[PDB]
Amino acid sequence: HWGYGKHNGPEHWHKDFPIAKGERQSPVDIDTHTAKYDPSLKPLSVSYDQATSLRILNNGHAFNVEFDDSQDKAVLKGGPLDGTYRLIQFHFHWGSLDGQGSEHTVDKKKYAAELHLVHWNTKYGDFGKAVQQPDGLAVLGIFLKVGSAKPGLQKVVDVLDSIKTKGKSADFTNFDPRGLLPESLDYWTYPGSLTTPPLLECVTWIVLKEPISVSSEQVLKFRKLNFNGEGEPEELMVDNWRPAQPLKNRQIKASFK
Ligand SMILES: [Zn+2]
Repeated sequence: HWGYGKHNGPEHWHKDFPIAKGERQSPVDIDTHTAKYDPSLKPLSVSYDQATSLRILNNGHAFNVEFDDSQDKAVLKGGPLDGTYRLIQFHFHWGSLDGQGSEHTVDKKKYAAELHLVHWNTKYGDFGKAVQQPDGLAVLGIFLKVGSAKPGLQKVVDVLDSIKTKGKSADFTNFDPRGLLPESLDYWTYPGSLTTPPLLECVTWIVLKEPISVSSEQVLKFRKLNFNGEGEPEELMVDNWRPAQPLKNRQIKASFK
């Protein structure tokens, strides 16, 4: 029964998930002045042309857009990564107000939301095995700011009414995740964790420098989702973000000067 409330939020997670206080937890603040440019980091290779979206699910903490990950259809490679990482799902974290919502921060700045495109290392055969490995996952993190609408997001926004409450799913085929990517793929990278329980320390984080813009109407629709199931007391799905964790013995690397 973890969540984001006063009684079960991030500050409580360590009681069930002691790794919450571990050595490579996420998110973190990205101090831009202290990140080191690593000229040997390769451009990212985002290969989403053959992506097969399947479904959208309200899981009680976010909504996941799920993909067919039984073949190499939508993959991430390059950058800091060795090998091939398959897209399994994406989801967002967002706030109750435009001035908060992101998990990572940049020089302590919070964005309105943050997109996580979750990928697993094919050498481990499935997602459940991958999360047990220190190089099991690669998560592409993209900040959202409120301004102009993002046309490539609208198909997501419009289905949200069909998955208002926990446990609801809807068919969500033919969605192209390339419509959520900013122009630049410049990034920061560091080793970290899942930002929700079980908080496993299996993620190579790749956080893009350039945010995408979404409209006030689009983010407002995120905030009309519910944490609860249908016929349970309505609790708006807002502020589903974990705050920055200690960096500890990690260095954040930048792909760009
Ligand atoms: Zn996430």
